[PDB]
Amino acid sequence: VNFDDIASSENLLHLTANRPKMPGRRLPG
Amino acid sequence: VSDEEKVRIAAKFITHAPPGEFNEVFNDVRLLLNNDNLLREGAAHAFAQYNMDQFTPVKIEGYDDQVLITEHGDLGNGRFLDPRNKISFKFDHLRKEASDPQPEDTESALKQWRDACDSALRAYVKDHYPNGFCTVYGKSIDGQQTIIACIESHQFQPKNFWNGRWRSEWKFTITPPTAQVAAVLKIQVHYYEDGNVQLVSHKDIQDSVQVSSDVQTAKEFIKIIENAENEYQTAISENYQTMSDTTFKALRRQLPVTRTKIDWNKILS
Amino acid sequence: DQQLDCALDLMRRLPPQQIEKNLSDLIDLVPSLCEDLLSSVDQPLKIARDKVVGKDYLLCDYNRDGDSYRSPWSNKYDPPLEDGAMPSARLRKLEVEANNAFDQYRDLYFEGGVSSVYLWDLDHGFAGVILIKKAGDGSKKIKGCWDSIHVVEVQERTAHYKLTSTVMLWLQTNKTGSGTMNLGGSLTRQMEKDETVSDSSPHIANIGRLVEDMENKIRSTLNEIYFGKTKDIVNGLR
Repeated sequence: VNFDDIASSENLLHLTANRPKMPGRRLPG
Repeated sequence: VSDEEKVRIAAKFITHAPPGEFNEVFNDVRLLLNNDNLLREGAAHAFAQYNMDQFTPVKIEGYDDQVLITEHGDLGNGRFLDPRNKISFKFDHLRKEASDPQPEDTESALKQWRDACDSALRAYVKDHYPNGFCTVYGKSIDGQQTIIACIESHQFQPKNFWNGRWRSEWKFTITPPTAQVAAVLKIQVHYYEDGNVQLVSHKDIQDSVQVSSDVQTAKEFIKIIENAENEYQTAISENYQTMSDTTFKALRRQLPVTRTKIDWNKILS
Repeated sequence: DQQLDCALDLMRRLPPQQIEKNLSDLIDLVPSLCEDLLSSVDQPLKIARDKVVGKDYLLCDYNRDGDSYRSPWSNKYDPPLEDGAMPSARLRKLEVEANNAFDQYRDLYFEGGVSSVYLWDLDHGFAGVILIKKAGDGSKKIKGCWDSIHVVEVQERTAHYKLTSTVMLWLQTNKTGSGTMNLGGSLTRQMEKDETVSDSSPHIANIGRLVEDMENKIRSTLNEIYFGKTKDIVNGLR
């Protein structure tokens, strides 16, 4: 079985990807 | 997080793809897992599970109308049963393609009932659904003679960022002079232009019908199915109207009581 | 890669009813994207209580540091923190101003619910999120919830504003109708604009009008999509 066979999510555009980031915060545990 | 837990999550995601978007979801998960061997060995079941869960209709070369991939048709070895055309076929879950149709011995003491129900349901489905397909199985479970009617209908429009699917499964457990009726009706709609909004609904039906002649019972069964499915669709319409006229309105006003947008300098006073 | 792009694409497709579980599953699937996913995957807003001030406030990734969250009212983290990220004095004064203004905005448009505004410094200006959370009163056996997440970037005479707004809308009922019915999810929209900054038109007024215009627009679009478009799709199923 081949996976390159299954096509294909040409991804949607992501509006949340480009919002201002607040860098340098501790992650949750 | 272990590889075993990662692939369990991957399989779960794959099985939760909305209708018409299996390939997109599969590809995302495949790139996230980044381990084709792990995916193959730990999520192999996921492709079959999804298809049977979704009542995927498939076209077989040489036979008009299609057949639903369901658990009830699973013949193992990657083959599925088409009880209407009295055939088995090979089914590739990934490529969603049927192949290698072969005459299959379908004989049974249920044979004539399955056939009467099937012909009646097929007419009901042509009338009630724009793109419907149905498959009716006749088998003995726990010795009980059962007719299992499966209906699928979908509309995929990825270019307009939406897909929708209806599925219904009706089980008639025959015990003269009465048949036991169980059903699950399901709807899912997905809209995703600059968002992700989904309708998810289902309703369980429990009922009983008089059983008589093969032909008359089919009429009875289809009448039950019709009344229930219309009732459900009607209730859904009623929920939409109530959500629109009551709940949505109450969540936020269109404008403040002044009937003008806010004067922000004022607000800052 | 590209893994981030696929992660976001996946959250656009997995049922929003499991939006919270989806995200943590995704984090587990790709541990290395944790920070990126936490900041770009919107989540229903949670209400916490500021015991000091006796006011509710909203939790999201933007007011989080470690496992604690900053109240906009007391400007303190809960659970307390030794060196939690705080806004500068200037920005904190603006943040208090914005919270007061959007509290009135909230009352005017939502007549209830909770609001919170958190600001933070940028290189050439500042950003912030304006959050609004409103629960339905449950009438007619319908449970409803509305989340607003308005994220604004301000590049500072005149300023450039960039606003990315997500509204989440959840509707659910369990009538025998009908059986279980859940209609939910979110829409995102974005606007940009230059505006003058002045005595009569300060930053908070500029952002205010932007958020208002955006939210009024989205409200109308939710109406069209939820009760027009998805219903039309159902009717054609049929």
